[PDB]
Amino acid sequence: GKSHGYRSRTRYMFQRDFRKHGAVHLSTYLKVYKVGDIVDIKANGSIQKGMPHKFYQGKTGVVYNVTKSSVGVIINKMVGNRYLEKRLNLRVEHIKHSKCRQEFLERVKANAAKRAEAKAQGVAVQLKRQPAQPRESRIVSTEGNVPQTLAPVPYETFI
Amino acid sequence: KSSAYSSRFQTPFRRRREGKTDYYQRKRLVTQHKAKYNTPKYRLVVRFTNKDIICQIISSTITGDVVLAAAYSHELPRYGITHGLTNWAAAYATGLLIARRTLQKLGLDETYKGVEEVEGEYELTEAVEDGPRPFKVFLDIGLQRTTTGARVFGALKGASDGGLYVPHSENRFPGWDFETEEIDPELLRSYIFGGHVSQYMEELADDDEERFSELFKGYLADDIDADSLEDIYTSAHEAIRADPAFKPTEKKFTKEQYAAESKKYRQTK
Amino acid sequence: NHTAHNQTRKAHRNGIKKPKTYKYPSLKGVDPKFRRNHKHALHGTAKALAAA
Amino acid sequence: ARRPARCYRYQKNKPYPKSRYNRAVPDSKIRIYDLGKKKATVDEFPLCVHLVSNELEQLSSEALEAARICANKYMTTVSGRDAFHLRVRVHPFHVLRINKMLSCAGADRLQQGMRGAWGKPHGLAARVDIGQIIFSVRTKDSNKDVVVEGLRRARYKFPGQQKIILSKKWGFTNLDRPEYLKKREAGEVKDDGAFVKFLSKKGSLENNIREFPEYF
Amino acid sequence: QNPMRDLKIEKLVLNISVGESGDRLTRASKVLEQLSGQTPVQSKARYTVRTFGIRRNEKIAVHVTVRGPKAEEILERGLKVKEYQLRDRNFSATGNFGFGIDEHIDLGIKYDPSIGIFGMDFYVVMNRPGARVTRRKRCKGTVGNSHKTTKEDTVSWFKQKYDADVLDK
RNA sequence: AAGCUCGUAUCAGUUUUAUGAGGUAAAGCGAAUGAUUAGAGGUUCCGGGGUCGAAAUGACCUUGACCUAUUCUCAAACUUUAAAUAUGUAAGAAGUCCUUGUUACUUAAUUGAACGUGGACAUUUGAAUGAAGAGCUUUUAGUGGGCCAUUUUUGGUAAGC
RNA sequence: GAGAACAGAAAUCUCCAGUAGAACAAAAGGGUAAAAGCCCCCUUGAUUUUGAUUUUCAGUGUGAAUACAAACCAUGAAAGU
RNA sequence: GGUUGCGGCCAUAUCUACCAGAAAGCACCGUUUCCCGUCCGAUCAACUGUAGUUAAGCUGGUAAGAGCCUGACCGAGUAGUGUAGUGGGUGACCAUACGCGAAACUCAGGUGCUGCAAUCU
Repeated sequence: GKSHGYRSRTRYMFQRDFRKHGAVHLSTYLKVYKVGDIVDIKANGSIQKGMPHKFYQGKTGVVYNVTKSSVGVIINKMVGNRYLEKRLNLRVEHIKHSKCRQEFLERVKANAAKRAEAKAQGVAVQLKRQPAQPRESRIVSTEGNVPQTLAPVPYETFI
Repeated sequence: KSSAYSSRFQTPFRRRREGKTDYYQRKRLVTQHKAKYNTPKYRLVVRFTNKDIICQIISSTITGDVVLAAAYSHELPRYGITHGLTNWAAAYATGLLIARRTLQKLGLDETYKGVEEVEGEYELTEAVEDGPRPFKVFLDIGLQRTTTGARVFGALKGASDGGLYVPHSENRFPGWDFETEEIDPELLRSYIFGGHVSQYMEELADDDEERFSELFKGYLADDIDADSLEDIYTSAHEAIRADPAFKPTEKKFTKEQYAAESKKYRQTK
Repeated sequence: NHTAHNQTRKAHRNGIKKPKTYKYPSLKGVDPKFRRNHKHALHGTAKALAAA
Repeated sequence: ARRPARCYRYQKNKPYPKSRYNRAVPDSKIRIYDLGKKKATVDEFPLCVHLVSNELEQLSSEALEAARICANKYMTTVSGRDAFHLRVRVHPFHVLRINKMLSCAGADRLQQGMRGAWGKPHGLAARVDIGQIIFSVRTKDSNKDVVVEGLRRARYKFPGQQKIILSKKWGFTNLDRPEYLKKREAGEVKDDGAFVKFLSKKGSLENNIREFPEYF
Repeated sequence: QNPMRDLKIEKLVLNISVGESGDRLTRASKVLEQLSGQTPVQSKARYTVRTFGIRRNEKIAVHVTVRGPKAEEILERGLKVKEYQLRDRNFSATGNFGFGIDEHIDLGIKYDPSIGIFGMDFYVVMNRPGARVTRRKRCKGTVGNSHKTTKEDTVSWFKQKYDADVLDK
């Protein structure tokens, strides 16, 4: 008989990191959570009260409700030919803020600054990113790094 | 030990190795209802060394706890007490001191006055009417075993009586009868003062007079007899109501001559 | 007996549609203790703007 | 009721060793993996010959035995028992299964078709790779002529292309001959009954000086 | 030398292992109520057997721990029963020892006529001042090898105190 | 199929930058659990034997055990470690910052939460490429026996199974 | 592992090591050490009202669970649960 | 800098063996009248800080130490792997092309960092 449980296929998913068993450090219980915050999901088996389903392990959602010991996140789930809003309730132990946004916000802070700086400076500025452009010309000095001839090695003396 | 033991050993946290904190307790004292987002949660740390008392008011950050106010028993001599610094009465006094200190640090010394006349009664701080609420702290007794009649619920009482809303019940005060499940305010008023020690003193003073000296050698300094204690500790109380502020010591050295000596004992690599 | 061959194609023909978020979403699952106070707050703001 | 070996040659089904899930399994026909002068020092037999595979297949417990004996009777009978040390390097841990279309056992004509065609175990195999030792022989430099032919007589008793290598290494060490002498004239070597114990330059100096006192 | 390093005795245990409950054990308990002043505690059993006939949660043995100078007194009046003589096997590696006895009136007790005869084990442990740090709740800490009791410390203390005769056989 | 509201939105079977999750391939077992070949060094008052023996908490052979330091080989239902491929999210106007309004929730509090007013930034409005328009609704058909190929893969000796 | 009369490989008693190799009703996997385990104290949140949500899923049921609200209770010094 | 209370990151902090530690501090220590808990004031409670010490604990040093951490012209661009071919081969398997890219080994170096309050020659 086939089993389809709330925790099937979780031998290795919810078991703690090596040598990180035990209580949870308090810096999970002090990170404050507001709505709109973008949080990544990662369960620990030590806290069974508030757990997510194995689907939402790995995912990333946006908070919409904040209660005692717990929060609520909206995750969009592909099923069939569309996505569905899933309003699930978790405890704060199965959660961490996403650093993607903490890296985007500082960039906003920075480009706003140099935008307001260029208005004082009397210059125009680029603040769109651009990808890894090709490499430009150069001149390679040959003074100490004079080329060492190479050649393929054989199989004999190697085996 | 073998190698595969110490390769796999999970070290507990540092303060659990040191035996100095219970994180099971710390979790439940520190956490707040997340809907109270960044409001802190103030603790009344109270600790009992061998010949000193610490009382501290502690909020919590991610980069370690923060002290709002602090009160050690080694500053009661400023208010008149010179002996028995690890005493139920001293604990009451110290709790009262930290209470009154904080309550004026904030601007609530006048509004919540506590109980300026003690009787040993179970009286929790009430809220003022159409006005600011009382300061709500909690209590962590470290690792101490809660037992009725301990020094630490003395400081619980002292803070409760100074004003800053420490919620508690009576059945770990002294004088509380396990049988009828009620309290004996007279005995508690005694214990607030030297009620459990003055009796021993004035008992030995006509039972065994030399051992009285062996112990209370310092009470024979200024000729402190076993009826002076009400008027000692109550003057201490009034003094603490009066000027609870923390006036620190004078530093004989500016913290660099202090390091200059110990650096030539520290035994570097 | 459960071939999944040709389901992704059928999905992607009429497409996989994102849910089309809105502004001012629903408040059916939030703390009612916050819901009530919000309801009382917004009327007050309405009134305060009714004059100014 | 032995199936041939050409049915169980290729590494097709992922391994099914003896365990609590597969308790009832026959023992192998190879038990002795060490032959010759076992208790002989690494100094006596410097020369090491190997037998390598060049394909990826499965070796039977009985073939390993039959090649073992075919290499033993030759060397023992031309050179002697205390001339060589042979190590069968591979162990058969994979288990071979067999349907055994049993026509009976419980009632009238029963157990037909392949309803529930899982296998009853009937053999053990050794999974082998592209470049992997099987026979590792250790002798002097005066007996390679025998060792080669002993291995060449064995490669007939199991399938595939199995090529013979004359190792640069001393004995069953990982070190080459002259490096071993650099260590032996130095005090970097200590003897065990069947092997060696090298010296380190990390560790407790007292425990490292008690041993290798010829060093320092 | 130093104070707070001499092997001050800490306790002594008086075990009696009957094997079966009844009035036998109450007579085994009325023997210590006067030799100690401390009401003993009856040891429940732990496992089962057919030979002794024991089962779990049966009180088949008693013991009591005594400290202070009363332990010294008992041991003083219990070693003169052994003619002050003890052997080397009796001393453990951990620095504490023990020995058994049969005639519980050798100590010199008022023999109540109904208790009869039955033996008794003594085990005596001693340590240096400062082994609280294994017991206290806050800031436990093992003790160090420069302060730790040993068999050789024990026999030396036992040659000095109790005046001589450890049969170091 | 009928269309409806709009007109290049903010969408995409795609890449990049940033940030997360995984426990497969490989690898390892002188690292855990299990499996396994070998000898060597020890230990016993203590598993068996043998000589010396009145005996031994006696001695020596010896094989078993365990203990130590190595050594050979393995794991779909073992693992410290840990890829490739595939995968979640973000890349702004529904934004950022300033100011200060409401509330019966919250705070020790004139604290915080949530939603706001009024301001400034509106040009490269904050990566690449593309866009044959984007979004939305009603209704109904036929189908609901599937087969083949590369690669991964389970049974089976194997099969055009 | 070291030790204590009868007492022995094993009753009881004492110390040291001991990251879990124990236990947690029951399969297997996970999880757990001032505990989630062992002992004790008080107890009935195994309660009332009806809703939102997750899993299986048509995003119907049923079953089981998660997080809040309003009332009443227990426990505890208290947080808290 | 030393120490204490509360702590954050939880082994660079652990483990083992030895040595040292002025100051205060911490501690060990001293007594059971009382609340209190024990068979045992050992634990726990309360009392004096008064009697006595640095032996312990604690902190710091040491070690071609175990362990852990970090990083590499170590291994290895190896193993594995995505895509491709009317490529090789009886086949198993393999090579090549465009790309991603490990682990174990080996070597070197490292051995707690720090926040609030108080306090000490």
